[PDB]
Amino acid sequence: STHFDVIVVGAGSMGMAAGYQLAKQGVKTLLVDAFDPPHTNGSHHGDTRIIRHAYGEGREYVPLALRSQELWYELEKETHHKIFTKTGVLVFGPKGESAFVAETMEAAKEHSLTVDLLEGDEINKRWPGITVPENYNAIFEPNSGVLFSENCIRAYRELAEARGAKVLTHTRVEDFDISPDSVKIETANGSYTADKLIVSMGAWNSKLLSKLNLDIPLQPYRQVVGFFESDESKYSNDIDFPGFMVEVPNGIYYGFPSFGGCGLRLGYHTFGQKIDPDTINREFGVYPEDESNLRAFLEEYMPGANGELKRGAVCMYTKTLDEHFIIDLHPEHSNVVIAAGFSGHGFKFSSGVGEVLSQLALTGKTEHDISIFSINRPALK
Ligand SMILES: Cc1cc2nc3c(=O)[nH]c(=O)nc-3n(C[C@H](O)[C@H](O)[C@H](O)COP(=O)(O)OP(=O)(O)OC[C@H]3O[C@@H](n4cnc5c(N)ncnc54)[C@H](O)[C@@H]3O)c2cc1C
Ligand SMILES: [Cl-]
Repeated sequence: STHFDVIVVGAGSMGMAAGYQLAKQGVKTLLVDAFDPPHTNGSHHGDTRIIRHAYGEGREYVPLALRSQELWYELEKETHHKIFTKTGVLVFGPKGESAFVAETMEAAKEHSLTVDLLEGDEINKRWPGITVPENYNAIFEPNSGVLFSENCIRAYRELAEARGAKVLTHTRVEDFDISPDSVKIETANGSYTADKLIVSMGAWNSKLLSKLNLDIPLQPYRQVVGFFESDESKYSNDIDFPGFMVEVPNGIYYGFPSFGGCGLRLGYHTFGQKIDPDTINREFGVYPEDESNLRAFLEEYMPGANGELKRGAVCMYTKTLDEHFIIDLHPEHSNVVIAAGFSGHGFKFSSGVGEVLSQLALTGKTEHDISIFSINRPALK
């Protein structure tokens, strides 16, 4: 007997922001999740996420990051959970040998972002704790920083519920029935209908979009993150150790200063195990790689951070072939909105994406172009 204006399937990073957008406008909204978000089975746990603005992956990302950033400052104001801490973000790599660093430096120049440029010994003088060869260069964004992604979800959820959004937890959606006039979901806990549907199931999008007759290659990856006891006089946020995303010989790594004395957190970005989200092994340390790829970085470039392993999390990316997101209406149903394929770099945009989703759902359009996220683009395959 339960008919909603909008149903959101998957109330994680994207879905919970979308639900908050909709509920804020008095849209009667049901959010359905396989768990009880924020949880540790998806792509949003491990405590912290980088947001940075000098986004070389495409010009369209730059305004989405800056809008997202403003929206995270707004969410900070609205809630008692902590959202954002402005640690700055350091990008470094070997000079002339890093398309990532080069593209980062261009987007900054091209969008007039405020940034510092440094190189070689300057990097280690500015942040003791960093040890790079004298041939490395860097670009520091002083105004970006670190999101607390689980708090962001919890905040969006509390605020959506306050305005009347319903969240059906521990309920896996199993199928979809889409008419021109409604949408329907089927679950072990019952069926629900609405005018509009947003689909944002994170890694499970790779198995479940076929239920909507779509065939999009989406590869989920096993991505671990470890938290290490650290020299606080070098890696503490309080001494301006930055968040970072850097390129070295064996690939790209990301990480976070120590907050509250808890330990530097680090992740290896360019490698992960190909997995299925239902059979992923979420134990940190089951492959020797989990800890060794991270120590290999630490001992070379951040040796005072290479302490006892305090904790590891196992999390998931869901890549498209072009590593761009998919944000678009279903091509055969204008009442179904798809958010998928965030490719290991979506969380920072999740506030802005929630806004864009809520617009697609309510109007079939959004205020700025979004064509690089087209579900009909050919490089998706
Ligand atoms: C280790 C790691 C570090 C990262 N670091 C960064 C970073 O520093 N900066 C950054 O921008 N991004 C980062 N990312 C990526 C970012 O976290 C993801 O791109 C983003 O969270 C994707 O959000 P989502 O809503 O698609 O998925 P999720 O937040 O996982 O949400 C999808 C939801 O769908 C639910 N669901 C699944 N199946 C069903 C079903 N059948 N029925 C109902 N519900 C279902 C799941 O329970 C889940 O809650 C990182 C990711 C990882 C794994
Ligand atoms: Cl992802």
